[PDB]
Amino acid sequence: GLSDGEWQQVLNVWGKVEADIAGHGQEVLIRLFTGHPETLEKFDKFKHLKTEAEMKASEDLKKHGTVVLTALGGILKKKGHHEAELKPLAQSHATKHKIPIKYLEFISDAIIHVLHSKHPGDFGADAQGAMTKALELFRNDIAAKYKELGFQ
Ligand code: HEM
Repeated sequence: GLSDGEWQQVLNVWGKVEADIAGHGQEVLIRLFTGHPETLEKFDKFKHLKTEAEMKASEDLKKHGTVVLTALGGILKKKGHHEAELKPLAQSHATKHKIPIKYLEFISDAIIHVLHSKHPGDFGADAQGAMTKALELFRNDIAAKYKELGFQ
C-alpha cells in the first residue's frame, strides 16, 4: 500500500526509465544474469551467453529487456489496481517459466542497483523508498497467486 505521494515518486522515477527503456532493460537483465547465474538457466534463448560481452552485444537480450520493462511499467501505472495485468504474468511465470519468487526478489534489487548506476546522485532516498515499496507490492501480489497454485 502506497500513498499518493509515494506513487508520484514512483512514476517520476519511471520517467527516467522510459527515456531509454532498452538501455535500462538491458542493464537490468545483465545485472540479474551476472549477479545470479542460475537465473540465466531459465532462459533457453539466453543460456548460450557465456560472457558479459556477449550479453551486451545481444540484440535479443535488449529486446527482452524492453518486453519486461514495458510490462512492469504498465503495472506500475495502475498504482496498485493491477489485478488484470498481474494475473497472466503470475500464471505464466508459475506454470510455464517456473520462476521462483526468489528470482523476482533478485530482479527487484537489480532494478534499484541499475537506477543508482545510471543516475548517480539523482535517485534520492525518498525515490528509492517508494520504488522499493512498489516492487514489494508487485512481488507480494505475485506471491499470493503462487500460493494459490501451490508453486514453489
Ligand atoms: C519485473 C519482473 C518481470 C516482468 C514484468 C516480466 C515480464 C515478462 C513478460 C511480459 C514475458 C513475456 C510474456 C510471458 O511469457 O508471460 C516474460 C517472459 C519470460 N520471463 Fe519474465 N518478467 C519478469 C521477471 C522474470 C524473472 C525474474 C525471470 C527469470 C529469472 C523471468 C523469466 C522469463 C522467461 C523464461 C520468459 C520467457 C522468455 C522467452 O523464451 O521468450 N521473468 N516475462
